Amino acid sequence: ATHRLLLLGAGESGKSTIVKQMRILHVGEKATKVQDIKNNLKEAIETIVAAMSNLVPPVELANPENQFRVDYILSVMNVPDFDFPPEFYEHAKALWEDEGVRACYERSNEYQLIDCAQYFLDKIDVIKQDDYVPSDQDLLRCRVLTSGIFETKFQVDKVNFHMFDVGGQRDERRKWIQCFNDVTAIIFVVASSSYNMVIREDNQTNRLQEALNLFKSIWNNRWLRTISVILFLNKQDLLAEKVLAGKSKIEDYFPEFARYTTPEDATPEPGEDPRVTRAKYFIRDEFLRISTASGDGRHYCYPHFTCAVDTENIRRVFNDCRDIIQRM
Amino acid sequence: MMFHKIYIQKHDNVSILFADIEGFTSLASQCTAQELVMTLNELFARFDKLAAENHCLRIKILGDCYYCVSGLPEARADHAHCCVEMGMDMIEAISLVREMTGVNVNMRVGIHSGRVHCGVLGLRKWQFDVWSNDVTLANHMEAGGKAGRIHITKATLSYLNGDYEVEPGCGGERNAYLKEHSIETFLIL
Amino acid sequence: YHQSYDCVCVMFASIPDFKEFYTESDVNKEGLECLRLLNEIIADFDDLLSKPKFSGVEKIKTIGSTYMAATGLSAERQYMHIGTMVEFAYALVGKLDAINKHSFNDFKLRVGINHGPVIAGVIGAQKPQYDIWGNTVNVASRMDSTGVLDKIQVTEETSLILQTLGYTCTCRGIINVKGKGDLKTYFVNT
Ligand SMILES: Nc1nc2c(ncn2[C@@H]2O[C@H](COP(=O)(O)OP(=O)(O)OP(O)(O)=S)[C@@H](O)[C@H]2O)c(=O)[nH]1
Ligand SMILES: C=C[C@@]1(C)CC(=O)[C@]2(O)[C@@]3(C)[C@@H](O)CCC(C)(C)[C@@H]3[C@H](O)[C@H](OC(C)=O)[C@@]2(C)O1
Ligand SMILES: [Cl-]
Ligand SMILES: [Cl-]
Ligand SMILES: [Mg+2]
Ligand SMILES: [Mg+2]
Ligand SMILES: [Mg+2]
Repeated sequence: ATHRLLLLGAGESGKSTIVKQMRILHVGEKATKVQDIKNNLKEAIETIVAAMSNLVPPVELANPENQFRVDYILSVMNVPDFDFPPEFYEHAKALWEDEGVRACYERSNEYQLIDCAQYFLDKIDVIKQDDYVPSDQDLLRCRVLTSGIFETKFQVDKVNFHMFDVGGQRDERRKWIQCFNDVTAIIFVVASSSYNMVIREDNQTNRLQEALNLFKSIWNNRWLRTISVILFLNKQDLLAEKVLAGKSKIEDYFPEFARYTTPEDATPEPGEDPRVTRAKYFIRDEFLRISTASGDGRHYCYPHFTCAVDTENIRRVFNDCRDIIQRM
Repeated sequence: MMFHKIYIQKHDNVSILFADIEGFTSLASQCTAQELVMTLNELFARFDKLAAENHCLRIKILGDCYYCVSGLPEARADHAHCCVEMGMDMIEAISLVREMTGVNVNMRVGIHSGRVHCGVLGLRKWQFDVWSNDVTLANHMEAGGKAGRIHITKATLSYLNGDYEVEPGCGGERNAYLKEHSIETFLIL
Repeated sequence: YHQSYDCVCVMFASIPDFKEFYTESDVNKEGLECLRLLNEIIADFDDLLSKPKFSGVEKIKTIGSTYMAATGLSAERQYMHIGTMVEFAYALVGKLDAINKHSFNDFKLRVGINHGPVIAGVIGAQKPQYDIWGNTVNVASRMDSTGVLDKIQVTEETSLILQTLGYTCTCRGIINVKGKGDLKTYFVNT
């Protein structure tokens, strides 16, 4: 038996991260990813710094000295093959400890910043070492853009799985079609936490809305009429964090939230704040409303609360997926 | 059925030949629509005869473009030879019609070998056809060929087992596609 | 056998971006998945021929990802078919837009239309494939090959007949068309 799984979703939703877990779970080497981790680091610090003056209102530095460090980062920003001298890390580290820069970090939904920003900036002293060895979590956080289609083959209890990873940005979606025919099932990934952000493509369209519209076009697609969709409501850790933080209200982006009350059949985790329960289930339902409205019997939608960088959770949810695929 | 049924199948180790008349739009402007068709029916009927003999399978006729494939429907290791032979008979056929009709008809022949997908597309007016980069390339060989000669690729040369005397084709200098794709071409003697 | 014609409207509708969409990889079965999408597109265009308002439209063939058709082969009530061809062009655009919505693509059509004398029949010696020939057919093709995305380019003669039917045209200017020379062409207004 051979199952062909197609990963779909908007850009930065977590599709590539899911594939990375499959290798970790079911499959000179990882030294090539060091450079990629270092790029994410340079990308994160330069984006926060360059964003300070453009915000409205503009965020100011807490330390005058750091202005020179700001000048340093912006001057090396466009450098092609950067050598990463030890000065760079000292500058990056200094800037990341400046409270002004952190205030600008808290407002990152107002601009375009990668997800692994805080994770790496907090590990500068680790990444800078010559004898640095990327941990498993480091490889899971590393962000590199997907262009083209990529097949990852693996086995779970002698059962074969062919997983296809695709680019999720607008211009990349035109290739998806090349994987529609003879697909066992689709796994749709959504950045549940990106409700207060806009997509890169135009800098205006809300990320969640884009995911919602993308789901509607997949669910109601003419060529996937009988194809089921396993829905990964990803980035649950970041959702919970934002919800509890109380600074960016969900109902200021999706007004309908103000009417929403947690369902009866809801199954929260142990000790989970009812506020987080409410938010995660609301997002879930916005997707179910679309799947509920059509198909009927031809195909079904199976949602799951996930966190792609958490290997435990992925083992758990993918095993749930195996039960869904085999039963029917 | 999500997608309509596709009547297409892949075939490796095949040779594609393209023949095209020079200045067809120019030629059609001068002579009658009636006589053009007679000169073309005379030419293509003969081509279709030569094709069955040389074991080539004619695909379509696009006004002045004539193309066939050797190695279909069943595999044949004699393929590259067939297409080369087919072009030989073609060029000679055009010469007889040039004199018999007194019309200025000239063609360029292009040959390439590789894999092709063949079959039909659509629901109505089915016509057997071939598609692939190799077919695309074969088409450009005709465009980058020379009047009254057979322009072949390195790939086609490797299937010919050295049975034909060739000379440097320099296809890269007459067609942008052949150059940008670093294709080595040869003209058959 | 063959029959001569006096007023047939020929149309070439290309999809110039398809060639770039086409690729060969182990993931796409060496271009088979791309040919599958082209099959859906061509099929969607074929289903239009079943519309009553298009009973006069005769599909001649497909050249790659290009669609070729004609009207008046079943023969200004005498020039009506020319307007039917243009309507058929707009319909193809509607079908191609539908395809774009579902395949997350942005294919645009480039149409060329002309009319005049043609010769209908079958040539060759292997299979009975109906086709049309003539200078008229050549110019229609040039109208496509020298056209613009999302536009219907027509010859001067065609723009005139189209004007008496209610269509309005914009002069593209005088362009040197290979084999013909300086031809004044037009774009049908939407
Ligand atoms: N905190 C957190 N980060 C996550 C989670 N899932 C993915 N990420 C991070 O988000 C980033 C983007 O994920 P990625 O998998 O690269 O996106 P993608 O869907 O493949 O993106 P693309 O190729 O369409 S442009 C990565 O840095 C990844 O580590 C999650 O559940 N929690
Ligand atoms: C369908 C895609 C693709 C790439 C496949 C292919 O091999 C072709 O169909 C050939 C070469 C091929 O089918 C042989 C006939 C002809 C008419 C020469 C084609 C066109 O040049 C196509 O391009 C156009 C412009 O339609 C092209 C190149 O398109
Ligand atoms: Cl998303
Ligand atoms: Cl684990
Ligand atoms: Mg990716
Ligand atoms: Mg020619
Ligand atoms: Mg030609």
